[PDB]
Amino acid sequence: YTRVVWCAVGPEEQKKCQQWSQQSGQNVTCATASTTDDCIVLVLKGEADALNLDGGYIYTAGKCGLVPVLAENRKSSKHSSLDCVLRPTEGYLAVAVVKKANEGLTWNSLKDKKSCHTAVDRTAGWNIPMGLIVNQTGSCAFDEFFSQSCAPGADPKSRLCALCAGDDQGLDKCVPNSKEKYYGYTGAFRCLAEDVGDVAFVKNDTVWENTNGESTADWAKNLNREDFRLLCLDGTRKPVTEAQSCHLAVAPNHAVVSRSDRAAHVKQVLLHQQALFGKNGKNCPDKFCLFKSETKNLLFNDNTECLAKLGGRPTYEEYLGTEYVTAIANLKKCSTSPLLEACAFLTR
Amino acid sequence: YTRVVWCAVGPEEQKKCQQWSQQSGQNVTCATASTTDDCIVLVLKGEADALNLDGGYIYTAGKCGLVPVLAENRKSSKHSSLDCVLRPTEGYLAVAVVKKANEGLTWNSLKDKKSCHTAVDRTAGWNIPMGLIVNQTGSCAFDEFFSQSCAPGADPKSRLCALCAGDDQGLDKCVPNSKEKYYGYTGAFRCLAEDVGDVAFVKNDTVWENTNGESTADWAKNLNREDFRLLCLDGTRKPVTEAQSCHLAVAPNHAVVSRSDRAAHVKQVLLHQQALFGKNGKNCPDKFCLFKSETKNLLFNDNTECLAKLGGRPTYEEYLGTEYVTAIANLKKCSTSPLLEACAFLTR
Ligand SMILES: *[C@@H]1O[C@H](CO)[C@@H](O[C@@H]2O[C@H](CO)[C@@H](O[C@@H]3O[C@H](CO)[C@@H](O[C@H]4O[C@H](CO)[C@@H](O)[C@H](O)[C@@H]4O)[C@H](O)[C@@H]3O)[C@H](O)[C@H]2NC(C)=O)[C@H](O)[C@H]1NC(C)=O
Ligand SMILES: *[C@@H]1O[C@H](CO)[C@@H](O[C@@H]2O[C@H](CO)[C@@H](O[C@@H]3O[C@H](CO)[C@@H](O[C@H]4O[C@H](CO)[C@@H](O)[C@H](O)[C@@H]4O)[C@H](O)[C@@H]3O)[C@H](O)[C@H]2NC(C)=O)[C@H](O)[C@H]1NC(C)=O
Ligand SMILES: *[C@@H]1O[C@H](CO)[C@@H](O[C@@H]2O[C@H](CO)[C@@H](O[C@@H]3O[C@H](CO)[C@@H](O)[C@H](O)[C@@H]3O)[C@H](O)[C@H]2NC(C)=O)[C@H](O)[C@H]1NC(C)=O
Ligand SMILES: *[C@@H]1O[C@H](CO)[C@@H](O[C@@H]2O[C@H](CO)[C@@H](O)[C@H](O)[C@H]2NC(C)=O)[C@H](O)[C@H]1NC(C)=O
Ligand SMILES: *[C@@H]1O[C@H](CO)[C@@H](O[C@@H]2O[C@H](CO)[C@@H](O)[C@H](O)[C@H]2NC(C)=O)[C@H](O)[C@H]1NC(C)=O
Ligand SMILES: *[C@@H]1O[C@H](CO)[C@@H](O)[C@H](O)[C@H]1NC(C)=O
Ligand SMILES: [Fe+3]
Ligand SMILES: [Fe+3]
Repeated sequence: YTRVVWCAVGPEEQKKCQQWSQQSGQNVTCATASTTDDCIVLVLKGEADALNLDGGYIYTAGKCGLVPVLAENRKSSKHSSLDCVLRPTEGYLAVAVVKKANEGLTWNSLKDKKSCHTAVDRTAGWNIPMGLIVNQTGSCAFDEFFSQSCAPGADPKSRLCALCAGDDQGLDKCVPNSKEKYYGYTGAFRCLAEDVGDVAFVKNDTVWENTNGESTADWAKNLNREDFRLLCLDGTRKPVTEAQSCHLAVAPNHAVVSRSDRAAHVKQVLLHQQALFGKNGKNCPDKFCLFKSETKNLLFNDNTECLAKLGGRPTYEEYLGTEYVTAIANLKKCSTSPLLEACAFLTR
Repeated sequence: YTRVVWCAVGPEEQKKCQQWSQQSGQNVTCATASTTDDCIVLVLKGEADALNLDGGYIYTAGKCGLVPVLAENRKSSKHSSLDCVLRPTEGYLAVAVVKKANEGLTWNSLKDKKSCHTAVDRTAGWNIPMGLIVNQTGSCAFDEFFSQSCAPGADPKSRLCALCAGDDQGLDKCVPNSKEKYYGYTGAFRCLAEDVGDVAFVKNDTVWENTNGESTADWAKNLNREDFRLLCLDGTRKPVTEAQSCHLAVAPNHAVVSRSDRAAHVKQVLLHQQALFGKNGKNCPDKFCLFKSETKNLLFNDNTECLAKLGGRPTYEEYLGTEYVTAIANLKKCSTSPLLEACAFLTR
């Protein structure tokens, strides 16, 4: 057991995994399934060793006995002195992004509006918002709070899989991988911009990245900041600029996970794989780059500087937080999750 | 589905039930209907899980398959050597309460007088008084025996909904919930106290708690118990102290009801929810008090110390008792209820 078996979600992520694998020298190899939940099943079964996961999926991974290995990190505003791999992890800002166009659409007016979702179970997309809606209404009927929505991974027939478009042909509509046109940070934000939904549930960084021609993608070229406002909890409406005083909650950074045994191994292999193929990687852009996927945030986020280390070797709880673990657990009192049911039965 | 969905009757029972979610972390959640019957419907459909019911509605919900789960229990009139939750439930005193000023008024002369009732189909407001009024005049014209009434739950465009005042702008008159000024125990007394009625059919407890400024409520502040008399079945009057000797019947205490498939889950969550927020609450009144209402008697009665366990999985017949059931049966021979007909076949 020297090779590291990486699970890729969907085919777009599989192509990038191939390259990584060829170029690594079989040092890192590929497994693939259609969803993140599926891939977390591969790691359990041991048809794979590791993948990078949104907090959301980490809770799940975490309940199923998997542990975090490295956390993504990105451009800070402090000590350039400290090495990226030792630079402390910041944690991203989950926001509800609307258009200034949409008059009188505050947080409290979201009732029966249209919504764009990264995916079900994800932090910014789903846990932070649906957490705060579900609690406030003291109702588990989140499935009925928005008139219509795009949350891939939700029931394809249901009204959360209304606005979801699919791929090139409109096949495999509302599947939680990149094949879905409105999937992920980017796909949800395209959704708000193309005016399919009144609000998007993505992160601060997503907005900037896809506004003011900071994006080669056709749909994001023209877009400008002032045509997008942030809903604050208290009820106010503020510009994307003021995300510090107008954000729903603080997200823990997309970590990598594995089984316990394979953690230390996976740690070493990755620290070396990123030294080779990272942003400041000898063989980047010489042969292949791991943190570049064509604004498709494949395997890792594109805004990822490196993968920093985890102080005190922490539990899924310790990493995510006691606050956000409480939030998820409550929201999850409202749903049945087969994966999370099975793991409970077979990690008692 | 860990969450327990409380069914809350009307928008004052909603505000308290909503909070209960927030301080229980969605361990408990809200559904709402206008009326108690509509709520019994939501528990049937499974759109909610449970609510607390006067024995009256427990007959209704029973006929429709719901089972009882936990009785209400108040401060004992014996030695509380046992824990409240194990202390036997004592019953409560259903009584005719007249003003003293109105001499010449007795039980024997109630005919053609105005009447106030908790609500239609309840135990103190209806099932005992009207069940006896029909008992003695050998006539099923309870719709006629009083000149007018307030009896929220009756036909809005009838005489039993004549005296009912509704809310603030007096809308939704006679709607059987706390938004109707003379709804329930409280309202039946406030009815008799604002002399819109010659009699009010409430329970012994109701008088002491609203007389001699044992209530901060403006109408109940300057009310004195010596301006009130209890009609017995001999034909005599008597003062609020002779209740044990001058009462119509002994009502079985308010219980929680749910589907048979959710009972043990509902109970577990409650027993512990009452431990956190009950009378001896870890968080009562730190965070939220389950047996204390901003208005009055919301979700539960405020005289509730704890919710007691029952005997061995009792049916609606067992918990109400073969007596109070045959008396209800005989009063319902004279008038049909939609929810009782629609369910008639489940018991037959
Ligand atoms: C919302 O998301 C955005 C990210 O997607 C955030 O905007 C970015 O802010 C970062 C802050 O780190 C910007 O990084 C810049 O990159 C330079 C690297 O060369 C930095 O260093 C320079 O400045 C000083 C010199 O004065 C020295 O440190 C050094 O010598 C160097 O020259 C810059 O200082 C700067 O940080 C990044 O460009 C921004 N991205 C975009 C697209 O504008 C934004 O903060 C997020 N908002 C919140 C509230 O979190
Ligand atoms: C009719 O209506 C009234 C309800 O509104 C009833 O009046 C209440 O009755 C009780 C007494 O039966 C009153 O409280 C009592 O106060 C005692 C101390 O002052 C309590 O403590 C004692 O009991 C136990 C003993 O084991 C211990 O806890 C303790 O050591 C102590 O000895 C009593 O337990 C008891 O609560 C109550 O204040 C009255 N309420 C009001 C608002 O006045 C009345 O009984 C009803 N009558 C009938 C027949 O139904
Ligand atoms: C909401 O409901 C849950 C019950 O579903 C409550 O917390 C859970 O229940 C008990 C507390 O009564 C906890 O168990 C206790 O912890 C120790 C240590 O493991 C255990 O050995 C004992 O059996 C003990 O009873 C349990 O840990 C806890 N479960 C989880 C997953 O946290 C909770 O109190 C309720 N919250 C509210 C706000 O009502
Ligand atoms: C990972 O792949 C690399 C080659 O791509 C291997 O790295 C070499 O390891 C040896 C001995 O362990 C070192 O002395 C060399 O410095 C490395 N070679 C180069 C060119 O850097 C490594 O063996 C592989 N590891 C695993 C676990 O598969
Ligand atoms: C569920 O939401 C409610 C508010 O809708 C949260 O409770 C409020 O938080 C404030 C903050 O100090 C507290 O003072 C009050 O208890 C609540 N507000 C009001 C108006 O009562 C509650 O904390 C939320 N639950 C979680 C897990 O965050
Ligand atoms: C009414 O009287 C009949 C007997 O004539 C009896 O079966 C029933 O229990 C009585 N109901 C009440 C409320 O007294
Ligand atoms: Fe995320
Ligand atoms: Fe009652």
